[PDB]
Amino acid sequence: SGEYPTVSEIPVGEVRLYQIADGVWSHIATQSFDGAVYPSNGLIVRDGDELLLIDTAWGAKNTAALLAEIEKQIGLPVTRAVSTHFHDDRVGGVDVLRAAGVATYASPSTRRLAEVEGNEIPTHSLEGLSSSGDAVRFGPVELFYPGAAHSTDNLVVYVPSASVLYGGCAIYELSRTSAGNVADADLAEWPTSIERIQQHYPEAQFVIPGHGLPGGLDLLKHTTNVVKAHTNR
Ligand SMILES: [Zn+2]
Ligand SMILES: [Zn+2]
Ligand SMILES: [Zn+2]
Repeated sequence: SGEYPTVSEIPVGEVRLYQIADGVWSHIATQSFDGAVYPSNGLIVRDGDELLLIDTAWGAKNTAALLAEIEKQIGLPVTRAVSTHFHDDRVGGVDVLRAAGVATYASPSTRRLAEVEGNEIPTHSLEGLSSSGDAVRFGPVELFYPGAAHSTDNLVVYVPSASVLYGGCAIYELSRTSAGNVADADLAEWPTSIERIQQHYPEAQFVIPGHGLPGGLDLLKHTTNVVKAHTNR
């Protein structure tokens, strides 16, 4: 609760946690590219007496700090992590997680793409997500493959107990009014994929983008608007 952490509050290589609801936090880290600093969010979901992590904190150093920060602020073991797509902001740091005894998971689609890209590859495979609209339970969350959007493999994560939808990088914060990196995106399918998310999680109360400030379900329509504008450039 209180003010959501921004790059302001986060020195290079450090991580802040933010409690969204009982037993649900986001993690916020920063990375430089092209002379600008960007924030990046992931999720932490309490799983009985242990923790499920969604996404790395974008690199080995940040990910080591994330674990130290969890160890300091929450004090429960991270037993499993899921990466929501193959790019380095989601899997960069997987080796760090693995060395700390976290079981790292991604879909076969993400694992294959990470391999092709020369990125870190989560060890464990998540079955049953290969077709658009597929959902699978994973402890205290549901994993959902809405179809291609920011990437062909992107997953979204819902915490049914707290009504928290984590859209990852397929969903943009309201402040982002122009598309980010779309090299790997399927612009043609992105709005349909968003429509699947909307139809599957109409009860979501909190929506967390890959980057920047949380909001509500309006972030889905906002993303659609931004992607369509880019499509029509
Ligand atoms: Zn990406
Ligand atoms: Zn294992
Ligand atoms: Zn991202």
